[PDB]
Amino acid sequence: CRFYQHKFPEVEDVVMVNVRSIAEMGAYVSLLEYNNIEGMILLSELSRRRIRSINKLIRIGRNECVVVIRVDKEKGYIDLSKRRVSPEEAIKCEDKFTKSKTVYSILRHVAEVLEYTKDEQLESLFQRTAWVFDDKYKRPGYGAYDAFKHAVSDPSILDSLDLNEDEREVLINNINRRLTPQAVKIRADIEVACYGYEGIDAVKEALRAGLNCSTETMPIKINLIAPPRYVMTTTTLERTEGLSVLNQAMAVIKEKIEEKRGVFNV
Amino acid sequence: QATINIGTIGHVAHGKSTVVKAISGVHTVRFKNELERNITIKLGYANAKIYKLDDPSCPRPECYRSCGSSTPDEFPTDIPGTKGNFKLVRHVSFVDCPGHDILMATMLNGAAVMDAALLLIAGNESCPQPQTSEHLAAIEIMKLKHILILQNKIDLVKESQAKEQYEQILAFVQGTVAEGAPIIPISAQLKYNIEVVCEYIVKKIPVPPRDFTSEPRLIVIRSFDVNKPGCEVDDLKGGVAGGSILKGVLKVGQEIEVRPGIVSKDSEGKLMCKPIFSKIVSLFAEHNDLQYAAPGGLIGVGTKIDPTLCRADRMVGQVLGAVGALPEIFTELEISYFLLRRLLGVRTEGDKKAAKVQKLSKNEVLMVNIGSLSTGGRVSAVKADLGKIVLTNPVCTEVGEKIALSRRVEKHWRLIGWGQIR
RNA sequence: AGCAGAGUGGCGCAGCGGAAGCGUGCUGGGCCCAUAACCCAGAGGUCGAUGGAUCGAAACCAUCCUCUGCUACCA
Repeated sequence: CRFYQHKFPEVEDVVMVNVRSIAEMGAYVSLLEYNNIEGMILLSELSRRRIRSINKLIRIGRNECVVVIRVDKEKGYIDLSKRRVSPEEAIKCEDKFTKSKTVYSILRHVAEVLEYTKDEQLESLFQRTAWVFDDKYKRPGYGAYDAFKHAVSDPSILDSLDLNEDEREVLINNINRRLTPQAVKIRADIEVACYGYEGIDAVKEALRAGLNCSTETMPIKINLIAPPRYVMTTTTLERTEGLSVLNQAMAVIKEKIEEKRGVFNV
Repeated sequence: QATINIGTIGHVAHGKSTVVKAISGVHTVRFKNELERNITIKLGYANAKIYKLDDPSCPRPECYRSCGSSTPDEFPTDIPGTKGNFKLVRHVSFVDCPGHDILMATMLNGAAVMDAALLLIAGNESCPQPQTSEHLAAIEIMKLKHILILQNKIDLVKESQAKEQYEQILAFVQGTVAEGAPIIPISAQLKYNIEVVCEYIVKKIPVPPRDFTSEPRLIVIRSFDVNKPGCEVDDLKGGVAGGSILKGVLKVGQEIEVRPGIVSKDSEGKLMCKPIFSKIVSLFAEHNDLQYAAPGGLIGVGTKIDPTLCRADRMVGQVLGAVGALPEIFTELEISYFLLRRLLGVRTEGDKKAAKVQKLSKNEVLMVNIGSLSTGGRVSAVKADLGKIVLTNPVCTEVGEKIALSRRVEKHWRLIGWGQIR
């Protein structure tokens, strides 16, 4: 099966291969980022140095990113190169690999819920759903994953395209297991100083309403790591707008404690 | 509760833990322990229960027989009487000071607010025994003198060595008499001779006469927090100051002021300091409920301060007066003083030295330990027994009081002299 | 309590969402008249527990434990 919109890689595209044979002209390898077809790596494009013979930096059974130098359009010879390549391209391809893995892992369960003897089953799912997601956005490395992540959290993709009666379960499971929890490492910097005596009760009031628009209690997470430090993970679910909740909450707490003979920053 | 504060002061090397466990059956501890290869140089805390069974012996918790420990190979024995329900006489409190000669300033602070002491004298080291005498002399000056000496070892120590030592001590102490109550040589290595000590310590040792019907003054020496996180049970009924009362009586619900004060905004002048006010929540000792704090006793005064201020050792000697009383807020103060006729703190058999302490001289910075506070000040006028000192942070003069004066002899402070504020 | 690492497959670092990867060391072979250098070949193997997706989890993501590191620290 393919793993990309076309079954034909483009010329000068970043790809992935899996080393499986070593030729007298280089190394014959299968592609695993488009359709699985033969591509020849050349032993004159391995590096621009002294090759006193390696099967311990380039070896069989390893996925390796490489760049398609040429393609013979109707003969299907995908010439490959590592002569001009960078680590950055590898990162970009790794991203596409990981996204393809998660989408295909959801869409493999679907294919095992069906009984088939036609290779084209996965292709049928791909053409209708994948393309309209990916053609618009796939240059940063995106695929169907953005659409799927949006779909579980706000239905609008399962109302525009077909919904299978077993896709949904697996879709929910892989998104909610792997990307819930899902994550921040925000901290509220809070220190307490009191030389009065009513500071103890003052802090409690300040914590419970460190932001307005609450019933009387906020849904913040207070944490005591040490006695003066009150760490507040604010707007906790995933946090995408609780930066202002975090920042301004620190000002409240610092003012309330300052009245009870504290001295704090303005 | 605490009724008498007995101190376990001594000096470098002779075992604190071995002797204290022989007499009381109590071991002292301070967090971040560490249990040493010498004596307890930690600021240990401990209370203890003093019982009678109407025997010449004093019960432990195990009041029929009591097996001590200092080695597991042997089985040490102590006598706790023969049983028929053991009667609580009172709850006593101890003050484990950090040992060694160098810790003199802290020993002074603690001494100045503890009623009595148990001077752990050695025998396996130096014959004139410098520090024992040093301690005794300071004690007789402050106003106390009912001390009961315990000679830690006599088993390892040969009787010739111990005899030469007894001569040299009795000849050095020709000017200091503060050991006119008995001197009990004991074993602590074998944990024996305990029984005559048990009759003695309830008889010879009350609180040496003190004035507790005057005005409440509390001196905090040890810091305690409190309690259990949280978070939100938290915020606390709060932070506990381990202090002893040396004058007056603190009752529950009193407001108390910590009197060195905090200085008014900006330091460009030198006047004035304003005391900080906290109400007493509770008067807690041992694991037994109370609502009182018997004076001449070490009491946990819970005040509404936060854990952070007592997280470790942070208070070593602050003077607290209650309430609406006015100590004078001098910035320049007239000290009377006198010096020791020996330089005592470090001594060798090379005879270096016992020469009289060198006088004070103007434009020199000197440590005035006033109360249990230790503030620094420079001498502006210098007459022999009347110097005028200008202090860095203002000084509350409670009463005519006492002071302790120390000198950096050659690399650390050593006690040189005393005097009185005027 | 908060944070970090590990619970090896010889060592050390632990690679990533398709399994010891790399360097080193050990063991064996080759090269040369011989040794170094140099080139190959090794080696029983869910990698602490409780869970979930999984074709699989030291490594995809949680809940825990233990041993230690940092912050600290109730004691």
